[PDB]
Amino acid sequence: VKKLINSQISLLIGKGLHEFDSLRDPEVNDFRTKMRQFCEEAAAHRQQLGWVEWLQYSFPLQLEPNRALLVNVKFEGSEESFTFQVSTKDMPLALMACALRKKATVFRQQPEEYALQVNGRHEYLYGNYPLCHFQYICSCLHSGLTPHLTMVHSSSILAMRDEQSNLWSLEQPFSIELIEGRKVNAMKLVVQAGLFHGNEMLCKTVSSSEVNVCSEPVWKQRLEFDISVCDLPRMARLCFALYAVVDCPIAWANLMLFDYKDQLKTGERCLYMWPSVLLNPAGTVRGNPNTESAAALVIYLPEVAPVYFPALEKILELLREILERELYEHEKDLVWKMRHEVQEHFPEALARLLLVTKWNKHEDVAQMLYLLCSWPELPVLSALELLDFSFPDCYVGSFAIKSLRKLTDDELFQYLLQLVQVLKYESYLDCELTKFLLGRALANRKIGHFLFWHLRSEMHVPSVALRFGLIMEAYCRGSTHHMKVLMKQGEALSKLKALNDFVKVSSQKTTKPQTKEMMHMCMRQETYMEALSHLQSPLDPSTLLEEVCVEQCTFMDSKMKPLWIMYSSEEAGSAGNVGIIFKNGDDLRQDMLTLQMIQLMDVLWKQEGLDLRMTPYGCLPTGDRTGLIEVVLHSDTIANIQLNKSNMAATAAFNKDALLNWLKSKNPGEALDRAIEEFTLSCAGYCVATYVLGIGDRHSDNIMIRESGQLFHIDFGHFLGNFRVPFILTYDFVHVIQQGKTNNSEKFERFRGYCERAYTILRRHGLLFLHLFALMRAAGLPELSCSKDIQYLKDSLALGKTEEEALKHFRVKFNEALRESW
Ligand SMILES: Cc1ccccc1-n1c(Cn2cnc3c(N)ncnc32)nc2cccc(C)c2c1=O
Repeated sequence: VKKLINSQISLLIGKGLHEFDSLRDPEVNDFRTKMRQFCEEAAAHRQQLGWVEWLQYSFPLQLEPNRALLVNVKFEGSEESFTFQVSTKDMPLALMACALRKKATVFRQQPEEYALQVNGRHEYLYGNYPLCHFQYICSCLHSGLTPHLTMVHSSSILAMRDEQSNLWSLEQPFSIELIEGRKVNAMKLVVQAGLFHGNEMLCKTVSSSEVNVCSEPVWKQRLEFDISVCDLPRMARLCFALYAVVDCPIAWANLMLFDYKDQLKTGERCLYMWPSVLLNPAGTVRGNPNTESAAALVIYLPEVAPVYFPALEKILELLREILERELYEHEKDLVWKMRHEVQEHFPEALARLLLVTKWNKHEDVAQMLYLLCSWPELPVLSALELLDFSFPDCYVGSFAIKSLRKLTDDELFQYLLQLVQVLKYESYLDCELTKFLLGRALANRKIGHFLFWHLRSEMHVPSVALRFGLIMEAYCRGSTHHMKVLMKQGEALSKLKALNDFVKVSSQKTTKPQTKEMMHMCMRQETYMEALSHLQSPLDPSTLLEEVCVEQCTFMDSKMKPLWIMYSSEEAGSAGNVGIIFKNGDDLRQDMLTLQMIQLMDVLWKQEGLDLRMTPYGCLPTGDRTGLIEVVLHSDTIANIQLNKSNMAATAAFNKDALLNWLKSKNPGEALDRAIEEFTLSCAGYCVATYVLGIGDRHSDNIMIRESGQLFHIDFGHFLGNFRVPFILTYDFVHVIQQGKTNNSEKFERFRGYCERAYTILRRHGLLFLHLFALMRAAGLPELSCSKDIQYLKDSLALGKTEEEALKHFRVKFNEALRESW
């Protein structure tokens, strides 16, 4: 059985576990055994949870960041139901009390013994929360749909739980010998080497002598650094670049000077080099796995004496306010001078003090660290800044994790993408962040779900495959059941890839109806019907994908030929009707980031009572240029609508009326007012989001509208002004906001108010977007490469201004945009 699990994991993670063994690496081995131990103890804890705690683990509450309403309620084992009237103020308990008295009366004759499932979804209502605090009940209001709920007993919940069972002495200057290498080029070769602590060099870089491109190179040269060996901090990182010169970069390679066991490295090392984009401090500290083809540099670390980094107990043994809200040297001197005053009176300015300490002097690092061990815990926002590559010391990293533990699950979920990216920064396999992520994943199935997929989606990238593979393995040890749920998802995705490939080939040799009918026959094979049906959605594990509806599946006969895959569920009713888009050929990372940031804006806006009626649909990279997009049904593109086709109800005298006619046709009579407002609200949201993010190239083809009037955006390709993008007001949208009229300053200025409110709210969390984007630099995204991209966000949110000035500025941008509209 242990054999079966091992092969299932291998298949799941896309890496054979045998590959871990073959490395004969003590660090990997230690990583695997400790992290197995921890994950198994988590599983143990879980299988004895109380039933409400179980639900909390498996179906975490979906909450929003008097009024009468109707709700249909039924019981698990019978199709008879009752439509109640309740208040949006009532708790689930009262609703459950109603349903039980109703059951008692029909059957002719304890609320606490139950939870309420949302029909056909893995979503549950429970706890002391008025129904409208639940996303599901609150959402049902706006659509006007009747909530459909199922009473589920504690014995039924516990059956689910049950079924899911499993030193200071050395003063001589640092030096290495560069022995030789084995590369390819056109000219002389040179090797540049530097020691770094984060972004900052600990001393000047040092270089080789020029040697001809012929070789198989041989250097035999000693490179000595302007830094004392006793001054090397724990996280010292030695960085190499190899290049050609008459500047023609070839390869790079980094290593920690200390290994994972606190020992200073000696003696000889062969460095399998990564092919180039000169010095790459942020690049991984492990060698290129393609040892067959990679360039390799052999160096010698000198046996300075075993010398371990000194322990904490030995470490522990050893005018201002103005600037404190980039700094000159004297200014730096004052911050350091007043470090105690920083701890006592400005604890949230920790990062700035860290950025002034001389990490290249051990006495000073000791002074800094001594204060850090007594330092008060910081707000979440501050902890996120401290995960930046600028702060590699694992005492700081420990400190940061420590302050990060107060993240709610919802917040953790919100920042998860970024935290995963920071793993790529890690100096060693076993690290606090990994342990933290795994623990939270093991405690929350939703967290566990997305952590899995964030890692899986990168297994094709050699610099991270080892790390991410080891983490996924450990997770699987902690949940055998969830592993099988995820295999089912990976099996569906393998089949979608094969189906997409077929469609791509077929569509070149034949017409769209011809390929569609062929697609359907492919899908109706037993192997496909089975693999594609009865799974949890990768986009949202609480959405169940029941029977694939073949007749409604199709593809876009253009570009990457993405697939449109529909599902239905009797048990979920109208809510069981959901679709996914499978796409293979495009990097989906940028789309996901963009959509998560828009979703963040919506959260922050809602936290201040502003609902801009946004459409935060799922987008999830799953593999090499592969992932899923959540279908928003009942929506069309502006371009399609603007095609202004005759023989329809939207057909107009003038093209500018097309969009309003379509809205009218979807929202008869009294419904029209509301659709126009939904349009106005979402328009303001998306106009502010795309402006703040620098998302240009917006046109009728990549904007959609729902039949409610909610506007939204698709196919994000370019952000942060990678084509300074102006604020955009489109005539046709302005035309709808103004209810069809040539002038309607009342409606248009209400619309301006929305934009201004949305914009000023985002400014107040300006720092949150900055720390998040900063962490994202670890992704490798080409439009998120350097300072210039971060700076885009500063200029968009006008952070260095008072709210008064920034608003003034935003207004000219807005006014300039109304001018551009005809
Ligand atoms: C639904 C639609 C209307 C007008 C123009 C394009 C599309 N559309 C779209 C537009 N679109 C992009 N993201 C969307 C999304 N998340 N929900 C609904 N439509 C979306 N996407 C497709 C993806 C795969 C396969 C197909 C056939 C489509 C597709 O037809």
